[PDB]
Amino acid sequence: QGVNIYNISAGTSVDLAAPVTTGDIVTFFSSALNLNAGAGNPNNTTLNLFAENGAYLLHIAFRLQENVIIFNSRQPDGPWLVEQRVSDVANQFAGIDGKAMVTVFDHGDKYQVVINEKTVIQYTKQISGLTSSLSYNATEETSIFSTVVEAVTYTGLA
Amino acid sequence: QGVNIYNISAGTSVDLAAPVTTGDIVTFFSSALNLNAGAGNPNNTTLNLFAENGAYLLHIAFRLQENVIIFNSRQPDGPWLVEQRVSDVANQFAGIDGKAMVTVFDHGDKYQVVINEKTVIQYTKQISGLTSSLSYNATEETSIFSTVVEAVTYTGLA
Repeated sequence: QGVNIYNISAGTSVDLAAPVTTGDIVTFFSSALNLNAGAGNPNNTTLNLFAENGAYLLHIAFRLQENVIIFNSRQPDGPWLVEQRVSDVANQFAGIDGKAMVTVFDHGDKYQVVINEKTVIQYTKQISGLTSSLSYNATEETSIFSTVVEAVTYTGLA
Repeated sequence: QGVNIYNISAGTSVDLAAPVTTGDIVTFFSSALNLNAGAGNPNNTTLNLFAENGAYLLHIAFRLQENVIIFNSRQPDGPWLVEQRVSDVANQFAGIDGKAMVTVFDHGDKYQVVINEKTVIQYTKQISGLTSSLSYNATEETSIFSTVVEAVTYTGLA
């Protein structure tokens, strides 16, 4: 039913005009894909889906030094739960250069992450609720994504 | 469930790797928005959703000379059915410049077109079926969209 667009600059967090609940979609667009980027410490780039209460419903990190994409969750004041790891970054982004896009479907119990056209994980949710906040911080000056990441949310799909 | 990406150059028509049936989504991205474009004859820009049989499930035209966005349908060898018109183009694209995006939801009986974040029409379907082809032709050298239009399809949503 609805389509929202957001310009998320590296380091920001935009509150959603409409929350991404079950059945909904959210895609992150990067007009750059720097996989040569220097040493990140630790997450060269993270993309998060928060709850109204700062709870990390999902944490998507990109670590080039560890050549791995990390997936996790955490209560607002709690500790990082059980990680997850998909190995070999560049190989997930193969297919498209110069740009990239990360799609996160919300299937109620699980978050399906898809990089470009390839599903990278069917991540089972640790924490729960509905996403009301997004974030895109480069935990070390060499984001594998462009200085700005567009974000489109397809909500009201139900 | 699935995410497909397509680079549709002005004048082309890409066959979908997966068809956009009911419940599915398809968004067109233009990295340019030329609303100053010259006289178009007649549709400065059209975006179509076809059936395997060349049937136009939906025709989205942009006419700057007529300052109107047209919506229609036609059998492969049939005539243009009952048109539809949303007036004042520039006003639909307000909100975002330099770029633009046209989203078409498929609600079985109706196609909801959304330009950027604004729903422009809840178009009731004349013809039926499922889309297997897309097209983006500039019916006169001054497309209001960039020379290339990315297209992302969110299918397998069911």
